[PDB]
Amino acid sequence: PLPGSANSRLYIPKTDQNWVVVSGVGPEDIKYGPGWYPESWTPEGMVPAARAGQPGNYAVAGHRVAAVFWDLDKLEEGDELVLEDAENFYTYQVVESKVVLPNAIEVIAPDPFNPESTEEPEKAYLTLTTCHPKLQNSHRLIVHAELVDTRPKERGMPDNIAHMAPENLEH
Amino acid sequence: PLPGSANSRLYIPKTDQNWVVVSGVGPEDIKYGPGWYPESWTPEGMVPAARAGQPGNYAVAGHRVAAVFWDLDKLEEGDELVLEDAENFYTYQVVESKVVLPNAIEVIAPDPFNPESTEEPEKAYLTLTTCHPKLQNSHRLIVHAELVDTRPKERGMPDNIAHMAPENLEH
Ligand SMILES: [Cl-]
Ligand SMILES: [Cl-]
Ligand code: NA
Ligand code: NA
Ligand code: NA
Repeated sequence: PLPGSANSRLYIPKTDQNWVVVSGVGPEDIKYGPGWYPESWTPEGMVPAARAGQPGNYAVAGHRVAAVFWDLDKLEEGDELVLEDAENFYTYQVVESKVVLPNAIEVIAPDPFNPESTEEPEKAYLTLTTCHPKLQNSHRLIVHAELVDTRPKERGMPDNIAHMAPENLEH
Repeated sequence: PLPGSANSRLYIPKTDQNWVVVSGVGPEDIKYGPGWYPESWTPEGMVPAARAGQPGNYAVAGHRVAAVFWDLDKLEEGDELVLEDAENFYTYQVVESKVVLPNAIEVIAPDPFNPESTEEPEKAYLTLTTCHPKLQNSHRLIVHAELVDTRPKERGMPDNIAHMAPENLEH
């Protein structure tokens, strides 16, 4: 440790894109690609967010730009998103695409479908957020997806993303 | 919001260096510069870390490399570090430089001088962490500094860092 943190990768077969997901959603964090919201919203205050694959809501912000989330509007219910940590590929399936106002901070609650809850989450979600409409920032386009598969990396890379090679996740 | 986070800048007059500090201390977070540990260690588990200037321990990891923390060993008690958020320049003064083992996670506790505490911190620290010795990772070089001044940015940039211009913190 010091530091002991890992990063994740995100793959989207539908748009044929993938990124390393950095931590944080500040301007410098997401300048070049998507970032993970380190905290989830609850009525009682902000709490540490789910790590990749874990119960809660792993939420990712990315700019509405060519190399990042321009095409998030193309995702439909059923579509697969894969989140990779050091150990596993986690396959999530899109359950909802919606448009919200920028103050709908509910969408990054541990359970975005029960944001007023104060109990521990039991379901693992992935949430993608970007600016909406295209060439505006009046709103946010939100994609929520639910964990459907956990594949240990020992078993190799899922076929749907096997062509998505790195150039170069843990220290 | 969505996202509503900000980033910070870190200035070190002694070595004449400055960076935008990103969120997170994963390999992708700190590939090109220093990053903020999003969570502080406590005996009862990880808790959200201090934001810039705030009670707790704002801790920053940086590689022991030329453009980042190579020269952290040159810092001495009394030396100034400035942390900038959207509103203020926060001047911390180095109180301790030490070498620890890699698993000394205590150094990122909200009060690194009383890591077993389970109380709310009252003092604002800044901690820098890097690999030690040079060209090794057997140890970590730790600099802890304590908040001595909060200057609203409306008053202009302190003389000691006024020459340290950006090329280009909030969304
Ligand atoms: Cl549009
Ligand atoms: Cl050395
Ligand atoms: Na990224
Ligand atoms: Na980051
Ligand atoms: Na940085």
